[PDB]
Amino acid sequence: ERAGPVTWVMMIACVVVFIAMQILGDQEVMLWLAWPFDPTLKFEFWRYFTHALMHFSLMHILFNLLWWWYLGGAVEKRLGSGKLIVITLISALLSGYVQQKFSGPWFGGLSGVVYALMGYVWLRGERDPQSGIYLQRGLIIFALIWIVAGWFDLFGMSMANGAHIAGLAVGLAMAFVDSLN
Ligand SMILES: CCCCCCCCCO[C@@H]1O[C@H](CO)[C@@H](O)[C@H](O)[C@H]1O
Ligand SMILES: CCCCCCCCCO[C@@H]1O[C@H](CO)[C@@H](O)[C@H](O)[C@H]1O
Repeated sequence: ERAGPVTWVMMIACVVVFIAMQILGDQEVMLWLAWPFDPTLKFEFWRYFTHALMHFSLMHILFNLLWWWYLGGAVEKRLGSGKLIVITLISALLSGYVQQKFSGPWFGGLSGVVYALMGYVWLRGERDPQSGIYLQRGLIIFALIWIVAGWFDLFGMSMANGAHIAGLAVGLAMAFVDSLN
């Protein structure tokens, strides 16, 4: 069993963008992919999403993609590519929105999407075991350690706590809806 198409293409894209950032510099890439940072860019619609593709350190991309691979992979395999697409688009938009509102447009990465996937997978498993989707006890512990790392600035993730809460809320809400149905 291997990662599905959405899980795989997201990982490829983040690596390619990370390479571009090392070659050209972070700023050069942000100029093109960042959330709109000037009114002249407000209708460059890719920017409301592409911020999620940028990472700012090895640790940032490593841990984001490990969680994405594991949690996104599981969602895609058990629940379908469509499910993963929607969790990803909604969490990237809302977490990105909240991030720019409080801290400005210069940010990036998949950490908001990961918070959504953590909340989704955990809650789905706690409310609906028969779904086949759940967050293993042991992995709950390491998810919490990753969360704490970002929460208390022990580990730089680009995004702020409120933005991460927004991502988490999306995952929890979708898991809640899916557990009812
Ligand atoms: C602390 C970092 C978070 C924990 C990282 C655990 C990663 C486990 C990934 O396993 C892989 O998942 C793929 C997608 O589901 C499967 O296709 C594949 O068969 C399986 O080998
Ligand atoms: C700093 C990184 C620490 C990561 C150390 C390895 C963690 C072990 C997790 O194993 C993974 O558990 C999943 C749930 O059972 C399986 O789906 C998957 O196949 C398996 O690979």
